[PDB]
Parts: sequence; structure tokens; C-alpha cells
Amino acid sequence: ERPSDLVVNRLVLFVVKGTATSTNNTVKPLILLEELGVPHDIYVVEKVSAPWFSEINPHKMVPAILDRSPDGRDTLRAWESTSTLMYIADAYDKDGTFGGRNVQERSEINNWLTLHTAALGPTAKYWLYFYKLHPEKLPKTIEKLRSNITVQYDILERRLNEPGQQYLALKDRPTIADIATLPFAMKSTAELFGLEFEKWPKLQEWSVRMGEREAVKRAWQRVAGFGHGEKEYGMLE
Amino acid sequence: ERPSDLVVNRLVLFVVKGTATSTNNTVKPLILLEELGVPHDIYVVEKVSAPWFSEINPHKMVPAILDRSPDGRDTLRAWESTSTLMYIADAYDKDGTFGGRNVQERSEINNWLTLHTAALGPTAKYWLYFYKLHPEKLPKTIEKLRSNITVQYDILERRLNEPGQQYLALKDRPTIADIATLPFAMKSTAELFGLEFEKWPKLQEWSVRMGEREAVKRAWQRVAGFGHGEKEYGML
Repeated sequence: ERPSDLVVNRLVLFVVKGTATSTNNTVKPLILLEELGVPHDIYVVEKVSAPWFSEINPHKMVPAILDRSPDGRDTLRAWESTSTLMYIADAYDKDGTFGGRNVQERSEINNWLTLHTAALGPTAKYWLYFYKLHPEKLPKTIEKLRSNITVQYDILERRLNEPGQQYLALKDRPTIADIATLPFAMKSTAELFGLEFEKWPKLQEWSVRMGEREAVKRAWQRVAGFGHGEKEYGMLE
Repeated sequence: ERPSDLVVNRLVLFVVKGTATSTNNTVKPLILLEELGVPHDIYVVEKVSAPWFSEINPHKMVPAILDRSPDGRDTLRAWESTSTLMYIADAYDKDGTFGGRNVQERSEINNWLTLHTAALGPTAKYWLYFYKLHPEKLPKTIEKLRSNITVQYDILERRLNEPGQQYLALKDRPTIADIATLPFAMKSTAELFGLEFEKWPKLQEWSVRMGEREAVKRAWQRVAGFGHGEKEYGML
């Protein structure tokens, strides 16, 4: 039972109204879409609890993607921020600029992408849940999760102090690993966790380097603005 | 400083001595290796805190993989159980039996693989940490993680209640998504969580369906035997 304005004529990225807390995952696919210049629409979901949405993403969160298959026979879906980067890379990164060009590049890209998807990503998600969203305060839990984030930063800092290692996965250029990691390893997010981001210098330098890319800047401007235009919810134009 | 017996002639899988609790992630790549018939060696790591091992996996955990590059010039590494599954698929699953043959198959495979990697996987790990390993016991934290596990089992159950959906990602066959999920979605794990696995019948039927496969049974039998043979540690 789909809304009237939801049509998949191309890649549709499902987001929510842009706030300080809401954009950290939805920006990831948006960065890669801007990097490759993939033609896409933005659907701002009013309620992720709406039954029509759980059909797209059964976990009932954003970002989510609908896009018709290469042959046009079926409608593809991608949900979980890591899964949306992997789909966009697969479908639109022809030369593997962000997805990797051979087995050697992909081995590292998947190591560092997966590290974020399994460690920093969920730890930071659980930190924020118990910090704000949980009905009671559990500071012993919150302290241990904060302590685990410093161990993730330690591992990222270690990697970026290896010779000529400008980016997490590859030495030469950024990848879906770097895009997936950035929003949980930059000064604004470090300050939210109550950490001094200066304690991991090569990680901070890397965060600034990624931040100065135009595709990242554009993604940050756009994701903040979604649902503050005259049309608040639904497909945007 | 590398150990003497650590030579990379083929794919080397890093494991620890088999117990009930130290095999749930190392079995994942071992299942895929058995499925595809990939030539490999087993290196039983005595201590994952060893400096030489953190040069392979900086997370200081098993499973990890060292392999030769396809050209044979260099040495690759794969760490985290999900990345080991992606590497093995990338390098050896050329026809895409478990990795997916087209964008559409890989869209759903990566969806259900990542759901495990991002949700049930970390949730289960954090439940187990606070439940056993944490110095103090935090019941409200333990109860909330267990509650999130039940929500994950709900999502898996719903998907397996869809018409003809015999496996999580694809209707027709099991993929790396199914392998990554199986160890955290079977009765023994449900028993451990304190849950009646009979509550999710379609998920239970799936767990049995996966458990019956030859490669899954060989993998479980091997991962329980590692470091209980003639050689306790190092290359077998």
C-alpha cells in the first residue's frame, strides 16, 4: 500500500527531516551518490513506523534505497547504510573508484568497511541510545561504550600512521570504507561522545581531508535541508 | 615477530582452541571454505594479544585470513567474520553460488548480510559481554539487548514467512548472508539467550535446513576439534 507520490523511475534515497542527530547514516549513501554523480530522488519519510516503509526496510529506519534493476524487470531495495554504499558501488561504480578494482583493494575496503559496520557503527548507535533515547540513565553502560569508541579511534589512528596511508582502506584514494567511517570519526561527533579529537591526530587530519572533498560538503548541506523546504514530507523536486 | 610455522602458501584461517563459546564466528568462513572446497590451512592462535597477530587483525580477534594475491606477488588479509565471508566469495566464488551472480542477488544478500553485521551480530556480542565478561552485572542493559535480539528474530521470522523464501536473501539457495546469521539464529544460541526458539518456527525450520548441509556439519565438527589434536597450537 504505497503513497501516491512514491514512484521508482530511478534511484530513490529514503531519509527523515534533517536535524543534528538524524543525518549521520543518511549522509553516507548521499556522499557516494554525489561522488559518482548518480541520478537520484529524495523521499523524506514522515513516519518510519508506516507499514508501507517496513516493506522496503523491515528494520524500520533510514537510509533505505528503492531502484529498478539494470534490466528493469524488478525493483531492487538496499537498507542499512553499509548495504546502501555496497549497492550504489555495485550498480553505479563501474570502474571501482570507491568499491575497489581488484581482489587486493576489496580485501582491505571490506576489512575497514566491516570494522565500522560491526564495531564503531553499532557501539556509537548503542552509546547514543542509552545516552538520550533510553527511558533511564545507565552511566556504567555508557562509560563502557565510550571506552570502546576510544579503542576504535586507536585502531583508525594506528592505520593512518602507516607509511603513505592517506585513507583507511587504500593509500591513494578514499573508498566506501572512508565514507562509512567519517560521520562517526569527525570533531563534531567526537565532541558529542565527550572526547578530545586532538588525541588522534592522523585520524583528525583524515577527517578534515575527507571533509574538504566537494561531494562531502554538498552531502552535508543537502541532508540538513531535507524536510525544511515548502514540501516537508514525501518525494522532493 | 612472526612465529616460525606461519608460512602463506595458501589461504591461512586464524582460529583459537575450540570451545562452546569460541567457535560461533570462526565457523562462518570455515563453512564457506568447506562449501566451495577452497584449499586452506588452519593456524590455532595461542594468544590474540600477541603483537604479530595485531599486524594481521588490529581488532585482535579470530577469525582472520592471510592469503596470496591472485597474481601471487603479494599477501592479502581479511578480518571480522563478515569480511572473511566477502573475501572468500570475492577470490574463490567466481560463479557467485554464495556471493550472488548479479546486482539484484547482491542487493538482497548484502541487505541480510549487513543486517547481521550491524544489528544481531553486535547486539548478541554486547549481550554476551555484559551477561558474562563485564566485572559488574547490569541487568537492565542485559534485558534491553535480549529484547533487541527478540526484535531481530521477529524480522528473520517475517522474511522466512514470505512465499517461497526458503533462505534469508534468495528463495532458491543459501548465501554468505545465511552463513553469517546461522550461528546466532539456532536453538543452542536461543537456549543461551534464555528464549524459546519454538516461538519463531520458520526461523527454526531454516536453522535445521542449514544445519543439515554437509559443509555446515563438517565445519562445526572441525571448529570443535581445533587445538584438541596432536598439535595444540600453530599451523596444523
